[PDB]
Amino acid sequence: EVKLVESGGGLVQSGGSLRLSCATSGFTFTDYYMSWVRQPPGKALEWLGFIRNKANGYTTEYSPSVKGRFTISRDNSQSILYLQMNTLRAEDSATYYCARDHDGYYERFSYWGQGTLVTVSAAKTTPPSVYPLAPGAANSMVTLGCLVKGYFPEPVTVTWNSGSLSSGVHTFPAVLQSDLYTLSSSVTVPSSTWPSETVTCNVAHPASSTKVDKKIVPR
Amino acid sequence: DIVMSQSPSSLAVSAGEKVTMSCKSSQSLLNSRTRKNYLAWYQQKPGQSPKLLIYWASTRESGVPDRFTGSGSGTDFTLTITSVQAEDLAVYYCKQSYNLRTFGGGTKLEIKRADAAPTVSIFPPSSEQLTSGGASVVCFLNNFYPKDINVKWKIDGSEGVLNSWTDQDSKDSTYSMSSTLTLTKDEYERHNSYTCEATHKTSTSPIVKSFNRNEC
Ligand SMILES: C=CCO[C@]1(C(=O)O)C[C@@H](O)[C@@H](O)[C@@H]([C@H](O)CO[C@]2(C(=O)O)C=CC[C@@H]([C@H](O)CO)O2)O1
Ligand SMILES: [Mg+2]
Ligand SMILES: [Mg+2]
Ligand SMILES: [Mg+2]
Ligand SMILES: [Zn+2]
Ligand SMILES: [Zn+2]
Repeated sequence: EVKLVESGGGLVQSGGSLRLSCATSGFTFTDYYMSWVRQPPGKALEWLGFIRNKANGYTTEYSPSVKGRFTISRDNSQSILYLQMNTLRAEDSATYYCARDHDGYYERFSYWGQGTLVTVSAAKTTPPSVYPLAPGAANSMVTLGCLVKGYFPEPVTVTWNSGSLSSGVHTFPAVLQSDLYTLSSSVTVPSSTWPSETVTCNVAHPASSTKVDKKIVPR
Repeated sequence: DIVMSQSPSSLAVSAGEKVTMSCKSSQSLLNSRTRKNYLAWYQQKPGQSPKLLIYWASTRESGVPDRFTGSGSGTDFTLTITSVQAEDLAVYYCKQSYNLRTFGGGTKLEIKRADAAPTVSIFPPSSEQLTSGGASVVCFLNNFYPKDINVKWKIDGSEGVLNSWTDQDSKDSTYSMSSTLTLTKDEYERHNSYTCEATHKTSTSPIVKSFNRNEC
């Protein structure tokens, strides 16, 4: 199984630097070129650069958008890809993906990581408040939720019953309002199952290392 | 430089119908050494990473459904999806690798389906928020189509709001929306009736969900 996993994303100030990593397994790393690609929220993919394979001397190339400011390197002992980013600006705010690239034979990016989110801002890290959404006084089905309010930067992750409830879940994209994000998540279950069984939302905000379980208790 | 351009920006197709989308390059991508076009298509579903579908213009990657076909040559390329499925909702990108690499701007494919009314739920502020001095009231409008919907908040009968829509659902092709009204505790405690009213083209009657503070 091929695995690519980016790490190192988070909040940084304008003018600052950041280094991202991309750990790989499940293929002969040195055989492959590796690329970095970014995507600002709601916008198109942008190719940033690659580093070539052993056959081509591990040389690098960059889009003119980032040449001179970003550097790509690789650890061939450990199968890890790196992106050094300097003089960061608002426009660098994006999800960064590593992608397995050329092997000398195929023209394709066969595999991509899950991506790591970089936020370039002067704003402070603020952990979320997490509030249960339980029905008032108010059926075959019941809808519950969690409100994840007033955090910065993105992202947060929300699961229900540690991921065992996945069907009938909707997580509403975060909205920024006076410098903080708020998001919500709904889960719908048969009413014969709640509150008789426990329903809990699990919320993580990596920038503040926040981990929350909030059980949804009937009022 | 090599400029990649895609068309349309977006479109919506009903399940079972054919989808056609285009990708143009400013220079021919036909490599003279191998006589292949260095043009690949990627599918990016909502909240997921891009996934390889097609490369060398027409080679379908293993594990990719038969319904996806890449075609074209030189400067102009096409991705065709036959018998489109609900799960095909995604942004589709083309990418040249003739000279370094460059992605097109993408085409957003949405799924058209029958009109569906929302299921509306209202939630009072939690005690753990009220203790803090704030009061957020939340309304979920779930599983509706089409996307356009109106939400009005009424407090003691008369009309600080965050609205958010989900991406389209990959299984049933509906949208959902959350509307959050935030007040101070001092203001919340002045009034009794809290109401969110959803108006959608599926009914001339708004769907009204309400609670009263005295009944909490
Ligand atoms: C291994 C050499 C080149 O491959 C790349 C590169 O710049 O590293 C990456 C490939 O994905 C592709 O863009 C090729 C490009 O097609 C040039 O490759 C050829 C060619 O197709 O004509 C292939 C072999 C030799 C090479 C140069 O003549 C000498 O390296 O050209 O570039
Ligand atoms: Mg140089
Ligand atoms: Mg739904
Ligand atoms: Mg008033
Ligand atoms: Zn070079
Ligand atoms: Zn009043």
